[PDB]
Amino acid sequence: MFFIKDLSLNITLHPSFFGPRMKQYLKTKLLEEVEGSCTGKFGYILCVLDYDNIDIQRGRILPTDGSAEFNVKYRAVVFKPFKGEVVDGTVVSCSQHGFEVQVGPMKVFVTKHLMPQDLTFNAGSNPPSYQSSEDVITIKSRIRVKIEGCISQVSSIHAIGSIKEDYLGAI
Amino acid sequence: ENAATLQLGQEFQLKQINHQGEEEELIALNLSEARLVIKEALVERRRAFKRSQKKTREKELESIDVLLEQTTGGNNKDLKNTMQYLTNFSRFRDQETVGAVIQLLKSTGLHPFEVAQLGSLACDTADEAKTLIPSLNNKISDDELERILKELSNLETLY
Amino acid sequence: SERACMLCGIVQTTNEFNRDGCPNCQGIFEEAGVSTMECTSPSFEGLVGMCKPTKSWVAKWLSVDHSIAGMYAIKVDGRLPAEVVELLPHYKPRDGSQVE
Amino acid sequence: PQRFLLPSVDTATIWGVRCRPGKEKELIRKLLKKKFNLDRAMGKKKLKILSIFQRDNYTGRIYIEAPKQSVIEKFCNGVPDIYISQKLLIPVQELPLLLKPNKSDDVALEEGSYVRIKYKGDLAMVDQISENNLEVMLKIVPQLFNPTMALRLDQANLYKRDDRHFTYKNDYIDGYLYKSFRIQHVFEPGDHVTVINGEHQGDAGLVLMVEQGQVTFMSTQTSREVTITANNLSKSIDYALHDIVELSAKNVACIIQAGHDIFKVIDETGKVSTITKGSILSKINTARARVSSVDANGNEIKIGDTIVEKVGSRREGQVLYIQTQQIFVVSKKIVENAGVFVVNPSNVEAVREVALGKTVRIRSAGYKGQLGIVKDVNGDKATVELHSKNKHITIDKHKLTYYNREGGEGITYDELVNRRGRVPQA
DNA sequence: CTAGTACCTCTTAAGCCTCAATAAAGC
DNA sequence: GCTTTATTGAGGCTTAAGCAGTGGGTTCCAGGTACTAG
Repeated sequence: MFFIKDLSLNITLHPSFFGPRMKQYLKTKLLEEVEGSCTGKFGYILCVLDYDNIDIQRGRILPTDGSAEFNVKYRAVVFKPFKGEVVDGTVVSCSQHGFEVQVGPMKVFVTKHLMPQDLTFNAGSNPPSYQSSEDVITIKSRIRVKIEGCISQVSSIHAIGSIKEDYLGAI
Repeated sequence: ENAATLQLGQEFQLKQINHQGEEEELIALNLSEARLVIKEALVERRRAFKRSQKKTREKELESIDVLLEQTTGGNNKDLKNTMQYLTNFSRFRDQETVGAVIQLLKSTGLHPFEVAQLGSLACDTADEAKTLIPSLNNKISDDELERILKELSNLETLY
Repeated sequence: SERACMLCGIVQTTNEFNRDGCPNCQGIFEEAGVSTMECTSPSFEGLVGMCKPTKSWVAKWLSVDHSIAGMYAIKVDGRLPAEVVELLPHYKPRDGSQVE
Repeated sequence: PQRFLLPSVDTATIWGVRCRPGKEKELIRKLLKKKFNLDRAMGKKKLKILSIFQRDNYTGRIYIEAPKQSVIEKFCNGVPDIYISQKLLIPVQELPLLLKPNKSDDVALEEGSYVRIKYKGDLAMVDQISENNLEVMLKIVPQLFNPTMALRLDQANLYKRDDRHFTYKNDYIDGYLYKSFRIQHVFEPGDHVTVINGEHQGDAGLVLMVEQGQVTFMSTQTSREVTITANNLSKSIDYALHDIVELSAKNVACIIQAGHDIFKVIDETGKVSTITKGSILSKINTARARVSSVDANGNEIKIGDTIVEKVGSRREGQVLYIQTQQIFVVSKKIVENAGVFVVNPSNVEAVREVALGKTVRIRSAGYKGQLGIVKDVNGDKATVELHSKNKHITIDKHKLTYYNREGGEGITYDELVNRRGRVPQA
């Protein structure tokens, strides 16, 4: 959850790409991997900082192959949700089972059984929405919900949350 | 199992390793500091690309979007969504405010995650803060918690 | 081919059954009005050479204590004719059905 | 009655003796014959052997009921294939189960049940069971019997007993053969779950609702809710791919997600649709498919060649199959649609020997006039093995004269190419 | 009747247990 | 003073080891016996 840490990445380069610009090319391949990466082990990688200060270790030459393996260590900021935390997001879609909330690079789902009794789904408005005795929820709304479970995908992270404690919901 | 009771995983230890092997204390950041570091990284990337090639909620969003498109644009569509999420409901817009906030949070000396949550999440009552983080119950005095909460509320930018 | 009687379990060649029949159950078969072949089956498991049926506990277990010494089958598949069963109120099939 | 047959130490005493396996029946018969002979000969003095038996499931051992071990040792002395030394006493409590008949593995036969004949390996249906429980009637597939073919071929041995009853070679009903065979010869919402059994076996999804033992889960593969019995789901801790399918006589598609009975396929027009296994007429063999196209630059492109689009995203990938007006290309750098996309050929750029088997004579070389047998041609040169030399030499075919299988006249490389390939006349 | 089908059949190096003596502790 | 101890060692039996490479010519589809399908 917004943590800065050092990550080591091993990059293989063909010996043909050995000119002075190779560094830049290598950096490009770094920009095509860290961005959009989502691994359960390290969570979701948010950004990489200090591009000009990136230090690359001496490349490793395979015993027989001509490829060069460079181990680059870089400081990067990553995001990873944890159970019991509360985060705010925006409703992206509505469904009978509930409404999905986009928060950061991730999605959150709220179980119907864990919803306020007053809150009730209604299809009389286009698009369908939810009506509460003291709150209003629509597609364009900032909703703060507590995350109770996390699911890790190959390249995605899903959260399961609920709104039962006070001060939750629309704000 | 990971939860809010400080039972971090095998890798989220209180201490972190450095490139030189030195051991340091884990450091966290808030939304404003995250945006600041992201902007600095984008500026550095833009400068690197330029040198290599050489030889109010309405205008800032457009500038950020065009900057993202110019560098590291098109590789993934999730970056734009994350940037919009961070920018739409941010709290601090000035570097001085976030600097003061982090300096004040440093004096507390609490866990980085707890201070990050306090600086990011908004609270108004002691009971609400305690129930929000039951683990951090017998760690911060009520008077200190109230003082830091009111200081954070006052430091909030008026957009 | 060797067949084992479904009543007493005695195992003998088909020729012996055709010629002399079962030495221990010929009278019962004649009374029931059925042939020896219908009261014998070719499928059997295990062989028992009984020497002293009167003094052998195995014979009592197999209900062949009153039978003569010879070859008998522990388990015999098939069912006797209904006439034979009616004449034997306490008959127990040797196929393992009543060994629960 | 059986309650009074419980064995006791003073009444039952059976010793087990090791023997060569499989010889249980023969050994028992031999021992019984020896006992009878001893009883007939010795007379009053008879060895105290009450019974000798064996169990089929327990090979390599026999059981003898005698009051003393010495009697058994004396009786079995000198009998081959019996190890008298390797013997053990059977405890009384173990005696009953030893003589207890083994539970036959054959399930109780019932009318309409399906069994396998030990027509070996052919499924059969139990129609009727004899009152003696010795023979059972089995209905089997003979391909179904065809009365027309039987009448055409072997009408002599074919008889008709009813509108649907035919007898052939001594009984066929409804195209099936009835024959007699011996019995001995015959969860919480949000939990990750996976289907282990049922029609949707192998499907994985996230549970949403549970009620009355039925669990409903949203499946990622189908993106729809499926309700299955709880016992058929397991909680998991959190045609093949790229094959070419001929949907119709003019429709060819490439699979992007190969399932059990559901296949997602992209057609030549680029539309991706989900179909069933039956919608696929047959699988097109890419290796055996001799289909080629022309790119924008005019260079011939075949299956497997790497091509890059000239316009668009310049996607680079290997061609899997070539359509009349489209080409399917799989790229390892694209995850969308399993990396398979359909592109027009014009929008991409690439990154019969008569001499063989006939005797010949060389004309202009160091081996001119020497008989040779043509093995293979690599193009503009023919490899020939010399009859008198154990070596193969490559020489231009145009300077070689061909002869008939048996003698004949010599012809240069100007008649076979022009005239139909035929050996001369001897 | 006749023929498938299966089922039975020379020179050393270490470990360990087993032998014959020997000085001390119990009593 | 006598009896019973832990220890010392010494061989029988046992289980292991047993140059490198390569060319060739022969033989196995195993024997009998019982049970069962055409």
